[PDB]
Amino acid sequence: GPNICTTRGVSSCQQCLAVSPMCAWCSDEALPLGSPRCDLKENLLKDNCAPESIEFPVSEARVLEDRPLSDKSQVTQVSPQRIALRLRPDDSKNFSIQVRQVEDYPVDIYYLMDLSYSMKDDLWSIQNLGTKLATQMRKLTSNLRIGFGAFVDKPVSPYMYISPPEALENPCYDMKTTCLPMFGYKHVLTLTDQVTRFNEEVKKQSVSRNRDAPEGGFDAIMQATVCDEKIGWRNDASHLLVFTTDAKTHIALDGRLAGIVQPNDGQCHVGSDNHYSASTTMDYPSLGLMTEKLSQKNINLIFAVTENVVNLYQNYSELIPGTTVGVLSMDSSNVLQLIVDAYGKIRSKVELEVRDLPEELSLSFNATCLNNEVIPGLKSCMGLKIGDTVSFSIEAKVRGCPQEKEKSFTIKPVGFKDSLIVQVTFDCDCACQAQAEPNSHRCNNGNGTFECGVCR
Amino acid sequence: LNLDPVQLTFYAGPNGSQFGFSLDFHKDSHGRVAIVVGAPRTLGPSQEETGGVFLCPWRAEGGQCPSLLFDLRDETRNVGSQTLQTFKARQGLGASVVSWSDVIVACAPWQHWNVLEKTEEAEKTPVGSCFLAQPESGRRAEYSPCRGNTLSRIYVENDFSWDKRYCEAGFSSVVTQAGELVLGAPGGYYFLGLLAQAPVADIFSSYRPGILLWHVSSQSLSFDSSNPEYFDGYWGYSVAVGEFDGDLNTTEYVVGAPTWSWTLGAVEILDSYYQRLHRLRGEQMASYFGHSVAVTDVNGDGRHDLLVGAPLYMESRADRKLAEVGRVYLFLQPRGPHALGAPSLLLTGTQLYGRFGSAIAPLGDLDRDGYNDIAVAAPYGGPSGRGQVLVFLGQSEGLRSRPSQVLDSPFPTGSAFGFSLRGAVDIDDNGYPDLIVGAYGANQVAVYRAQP
Amino acid sequence: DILMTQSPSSMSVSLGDTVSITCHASQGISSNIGWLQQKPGKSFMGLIYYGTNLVDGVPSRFSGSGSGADYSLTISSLDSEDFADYYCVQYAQLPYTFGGGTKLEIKRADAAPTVSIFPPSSEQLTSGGASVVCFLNNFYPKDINVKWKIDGSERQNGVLNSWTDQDSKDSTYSMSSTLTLTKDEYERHNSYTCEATHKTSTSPIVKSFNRNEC
Amino acid sequence: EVQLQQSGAELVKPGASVKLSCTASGFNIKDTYVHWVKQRPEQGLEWIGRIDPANGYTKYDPKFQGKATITADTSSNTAYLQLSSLTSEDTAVYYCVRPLYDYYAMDYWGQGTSVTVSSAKTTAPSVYPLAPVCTTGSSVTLGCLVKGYFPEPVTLTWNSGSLSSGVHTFPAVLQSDLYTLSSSVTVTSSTWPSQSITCNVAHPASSTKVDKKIEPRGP
Ligand SMILES: *[C@@H]1O[C@H](CO)[C@@H](O[C@@H]2O[C@H](CO)[C@@H](O[C@@H]3O[C@H](CO[C@H]4O[C@H](CO[C@H]5O[C@H](CO)[C@@H](O)[C@H](O)[C@@H]5O)[C@@H](O)[C@H](O[C@H]5O[C@H](CO)[C@@H](O)[C@H](O)[C@@H]5O)[C@@H]4O)[C@@H](O)[C@H](O[C@H]4O[C@H](CO)[C@@H](O)[C@H](O)[C@@H]4O)[C@@H]3O)[C@H](O)[C@H]2NC(C)=O)[C@H](O)[C@H]1NC(C)=O
Ligand SMILES: *[C@@H]1O[C@H](CO)[C@@H](O[C@@H]2O[C@H](CO)[C@@H](O[C@@H]3O[C@H](CO[C@H]4O[C@H](CO)[C@@H](O)[C@H](O)[C@@H]4O)[C@@H](O)[C@H](O[C@H]4O[C@H](CO)[C@@H](O)[C@H](O)[C@@H]4O)[C@@H]3O)[C@H](O)[C@H]2NC(C)=O)[C@H](O)[C@H]1NC(C)=O
Ligand SMILES: *[C@@H]1O[C@H](CO)[C@@H](O)[C@H](O)[C@H]1NC(C)=O
Ligand SMILES: *[C@@H]1O[C@H](CO)[C@@H](O)[C@H](O)[C@H]1NC(C)=O
Ligand SMILES: *[C@@H]1O[C@H](CO)[C@@H](O)[C@H](O)[C@H]1NC(C)=O
Ligand SMILES: C[As](C)(=O)[O-]
Ligand SMILES: [Ca+2]
Ligand SMILES: [Ca+2]
Ligand SMILES: [Ca+2]
Ligand SMILES: [Ca+2]
Ligand SMILES: [Ca+2]
Ligand SMILES: [Ca+2]
Ligand SMILES: [Mg+2]
Repeated sequence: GPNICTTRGVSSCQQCLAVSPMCAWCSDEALPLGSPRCDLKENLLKDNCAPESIEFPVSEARVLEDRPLSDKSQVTQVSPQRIALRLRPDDSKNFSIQVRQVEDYPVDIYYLMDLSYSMKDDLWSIQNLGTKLATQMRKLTSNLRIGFGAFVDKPVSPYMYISPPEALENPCYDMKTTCLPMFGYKHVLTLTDQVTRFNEEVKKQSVSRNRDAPEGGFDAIMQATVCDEKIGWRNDASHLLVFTTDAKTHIALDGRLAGIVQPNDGQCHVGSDNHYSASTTMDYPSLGLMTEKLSQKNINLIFAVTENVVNLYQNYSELIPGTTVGVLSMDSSNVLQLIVDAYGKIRSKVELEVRDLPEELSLSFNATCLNNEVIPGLKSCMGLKIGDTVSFSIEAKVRGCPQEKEKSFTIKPVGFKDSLIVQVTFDCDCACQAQAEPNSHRCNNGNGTFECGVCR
Repeated sequence: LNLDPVQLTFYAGPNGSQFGFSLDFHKDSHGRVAIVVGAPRTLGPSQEETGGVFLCPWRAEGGQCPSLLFDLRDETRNVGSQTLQTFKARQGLGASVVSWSDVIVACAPWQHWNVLEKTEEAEKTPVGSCFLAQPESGRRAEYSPCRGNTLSRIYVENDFSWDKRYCEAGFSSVVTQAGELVLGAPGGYYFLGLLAQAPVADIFSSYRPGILLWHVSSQSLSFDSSNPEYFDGYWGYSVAVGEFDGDLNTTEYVVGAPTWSWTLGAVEILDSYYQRLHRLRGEQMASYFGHSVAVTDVNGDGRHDLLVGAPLYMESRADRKLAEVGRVYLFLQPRGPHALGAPSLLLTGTQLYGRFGSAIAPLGDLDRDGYNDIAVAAPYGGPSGRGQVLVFLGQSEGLRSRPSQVLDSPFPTGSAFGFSLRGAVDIDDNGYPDLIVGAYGANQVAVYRAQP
Repeated sequence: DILMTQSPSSMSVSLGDTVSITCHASQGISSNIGWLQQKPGKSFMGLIYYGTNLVDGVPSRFSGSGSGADYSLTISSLDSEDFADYYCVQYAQLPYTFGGGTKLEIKRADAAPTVSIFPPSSEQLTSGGASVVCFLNNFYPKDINVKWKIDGSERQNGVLNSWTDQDSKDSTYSMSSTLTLTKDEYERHNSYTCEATHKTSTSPIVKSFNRNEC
Repeated sequence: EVQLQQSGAELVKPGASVKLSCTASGFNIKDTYVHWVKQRPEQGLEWIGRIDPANGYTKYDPKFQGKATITADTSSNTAYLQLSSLTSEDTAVYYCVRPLYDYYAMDYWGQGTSVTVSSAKTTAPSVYPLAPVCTTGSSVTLGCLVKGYFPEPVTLTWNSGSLSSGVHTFPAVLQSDLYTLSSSVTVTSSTWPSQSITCNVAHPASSTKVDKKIEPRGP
């Protein structure tokens, strides 16, 4: 029979709104004293209360900043950017948010350059491949970071020429020409977004010389994988290690020909000078240990080798699962495709988080993901590509009426700079409270004030 | 079945000397068994690493050993308008040791060599060298078949044919019963690898000090090849002898080429003229198939069987995953004019990175049941990774898959326990053959005795 | 080239003696020296290599010594078969160079020659030549000088001399000397003389004939 | 048993060439360096050069550069020495040599090959008996003069070899491109002229055998 509005004290307009969202106060002084002033709006209109005199706040959402989502400086990935919520006591209101992956995915490419003498005729090819990697993948993703290192082999007899004395600083001495001193592995340029600089240093590189065809590139692969801070791989980024050579490679247990018997420890031994310091004292790594560290550091090995050894490295690739092989040549297309393809396989997620939500407010979400199905109570979508958009419906409920009256919180996707700032106002009073009329007039018993047709 | 793991004997060398890198039993004229131990990083008398060799007499309590003395002074000879030079620094004397009759042959595979002639040179390179010693007489001799006097330029003009400059002679070694020393030289012929053989008696009778380049007229070296399957194959990384062609008058050689054919690896059975009788191909690239080779008759039919080790073999596991554990392959010899076939048994290691099959030792008949037995080493095997040696007993059907006994390393991490092994010799004369295990990382050797 | 100077060029020694041959290089050859033996009318046999090492089969009584530029070969207790020529050779540098040789010779008492003079035979004189032959036989030591005189005047050109090796039996030496001149001139002179000079006498042994006289 | 078997004696003409050979017996020629050495009575031993038959590489004393060419053939296990533009100085005995153990040593020698450079034609010897001059002592010496023959050798005996003691047969000597040789025999006076002493000279090259009875000189 009776409702919660009428049967709960309700002395004032303010207390009326505090009871429930469905309550409405009648300010009409022409209403008889039998009729209740705090009731449902249907009951007041039905009981001859003047429609103009009914106080019935409606909660709302206003899009304040609504810049559109970007396509392909600013880059808008969340829309709208700012909403204004006006809530009444115990009430709620809902609003929409759209999120889109616009910004390009982060990719690290570290480039290993075989700079042994056999690569003299292939030097242009590896300089071209290096710079086309840097340049073309920069077009593909603005969050590219690229760096490089070089290797020859373990600088120890019999791999190294150790006579005459002049041959140490100039391995090409007996050919009456000049090349650089032999070395195991040199880290040269840490992963950087400075592409022009990467290309410059790559073009400065020249060859050295050693005695035996198989080289020490696997030492470089190991240190390139396990030297986290030196190489500079990022945590939430795709990791590609591109390896160049024109020859066979040394493998674990070869080192015994240089009298090296200590097995590879799989630890970083590239300190301040950027040389692999264990080169002359530690054996080449086994495939299994390479595989382990690659998997552990989440690095994808790409062998970029010349045609004469593709079959060799294709076969090693099968023993190191996940590794791929591309042909190093004067043309850079083959190898670049492997990287583009790897980038194409990247997928991301939109996972909303709320910061600075008041004690009083509570949110509920509905996620509409790529499947175009409202998964209720869900606030994250997965499997997005660049350009994909997902959508969430958020509902905010205030607990009662807080004395703060103006709070704000943020809804932000994890990993996105963009956010929705929601500004909440609490509308607990009535418009007729502004028309206070300080003097009693009607009460005249030291009560004072007369608002919305009522005494104290 | 019965090697005593409690009652061990430990022999110790100097810190950092790699005492135990190689070892063998040596028997004197009287018949007393001792243990030859190689220690390739022993400091010489001038504090520079030269390697060294120790002769240990049998004691239950073990201990230190006397140094079998060798000449560690470099030599120079100006002869025939050239300058011959030897360099014994970091040469790794005792990287291999082998005994035959009253002779010990200890090799230095990284001994370097050069020949200067005006402004030209052969190039300072590791030809390797073997030092021969006859303990009960004091006689010393050397053998260094890869030394040449050809200048650098001539090799270049002849496309590096017959280039023996990087041989590392004595990297591996074995001696036949008749007294032919056979040396593995895996750096031979620009890293193809070669074998050099010569009678021990002839090495002694043709050697004089200070000559440096001399002829051993009865010597016989293997051949160079232009076949790319052999390039960088390290043919001679391991060597061994046996009877594999029915004719008892001849001796066959088994050679390890662990990186043969683009790291597929191979072992070959050859006649003593170095003609191939059979080739055994590796199973998996980079497995180092041919790191070790062992010849012994395990199934009791009087025909030598072959065992090959691939210590970096990766086993397949759940979800397309590979796991480096090592493998040993048993090849039984059939009857008649029939070659070695597919393996009769595969023994695979269990511990990751264990390097099972790093060494394989014939033990002789360890339990005297009629069938010869073997020991296989996993130098970084066992739950802890400290190293392990596993005994497999012979039977009519070949070998057992299940080891009869497992020997855990008594030394700490990094000892390489099992990296070298030797058996088939009764050191304490109890009638049962015993096992010596090297742990070069700990600079020690452990002796296990067999019991009734 | 390295000059190998060997000493002595000859020695007169006896069975059972210990003797040394020395060899001086023109520079240091650091034991890169060989010693060689050549027996009468035979080829060479190697004795020593690299200064001191006996070639296989060589008797222990041979031994080498020395260093730098000065070397010696010592034979201890000479056997009859050791009377031969000996040479050093160096192989420190190319070209390889040899010493001049040392000849071991049997020592014995001095002996004067038996000189015999022979005029031209009748057959030769019919043919138009004329040779006067003189034999100086079984003398010791080996050094000797022959002088020809036709009618007292010394005749020099057209003389051929030949010496035998040391005799197998009496260890002496012999020499033949033939003066050949034209029959024309031969028949123009009466007196023909061969004079032997040898350490066994201060004055020479003179043998003569007067053409056509019996 | 190592043994170097050289080719036979050579009689050759000035300005021509000759090729001596040295065949390995009991070993392979490629086993070691093979050297060639010249010997002459007066000038001594001279090293000519060497070959490494394994690869053909050679070394020569500048004195013989252009005259001497050393070669080898591992199929026939033989080393060779060829001398062009033969002169009288090339008349010598030639040896091939190899080491025992020491790469650089000179230990095993061939038997020697004799080379004679000459323009002379084959000429038979004149043989002249040498009887003594006109009193008698206790011993008598007789003689035989062999003149103007080419080439060497001749064999000379007395009484067909019966008289061997007391004989001195001197080495041949060259004069004007032909050789001359002499021989003396001494006996007791009672032996001669009472018993017949005859000189026997043979020259295989000219197929000549001459006997000369030593007769006492007349009035
Ligand atoms: C996330 O998405 C979900 C899904 O859209 C959405 O959920 C809605 O939430 C609102 C409130 O926020 C609900 O509104 C309430 O509805 C109550 C009665 O609903 C009944 O009738 C619905 C209509 O029925 C007809 O049509 C449907 C579809 O065409 C048909 O199936 C029927 O047969 C019939 O013809 C019906 O959809 C609804 O069914 C849902 O609920 C039942 C019961 O739990 C469930 O079993 C069903 O499976 C289904 O989920 C139900 O049968 C109504 O009484 C209520 O009013 C009272 O409360 C409000 C205040 O809360 C007062 O104003 C009022 O005075 C009453 O006291 C209110 O109107 C709406 O029904 C939900 N819809 C669904 C489908 O669940 C969320 O809003 C989304 N969240 C965000 C953050 O965006
Ligand atoms: C990378 O890895 C590949 C694949 O393992 C290697 O290529 C194989 O090489 C093996 C040798 O190890 C080859 O083996 C030979 O196979 C022949 C039959 O193969 C037929 O089928 C393939 C397709 O699968 C055809 O392409 C091919 O043309 C053939 O028609 C046999 O006839 C051979 O037998 C002979 O040799 C063996 C010893 O090897 C003897 O036992 C036999 O008696 C006989 O003499 C042989 O078995 C094989 O053909 C190759 N496979 C493929 C698919 O190409 C690469 O070599 C390796 N590359 C590097 C650089 O490591
Ligand atoms: C919010 O909920 C209301 C219920 O009044 C519904 O009609 C409307 O479609 C929803 N709007 C959004 C933006 O979620
Ligand atoms: C080896 O070195 C260790 C310290 O690293 C030391 O304790 C020990 O004494 C050394 N061993 C010997 C035998 O000196
Ligand atoms: C082995 O064979 C060789 C030649 O074929 C022969 O000389 C030798 O005597 C043989 N040995 C035996 C024991 O029959
Ligand atoms: C072995 As190289 C010619 O690449 O230095
Ligand atoms: Ca190249
Ligand atoms: Ca190399
Ligand atoms: Ca046989
Ligand atoms: Ca068997
Ligand atoms: Ca047994
Ligand atoms: Ca025992
Ligand atoms: Mg290279």
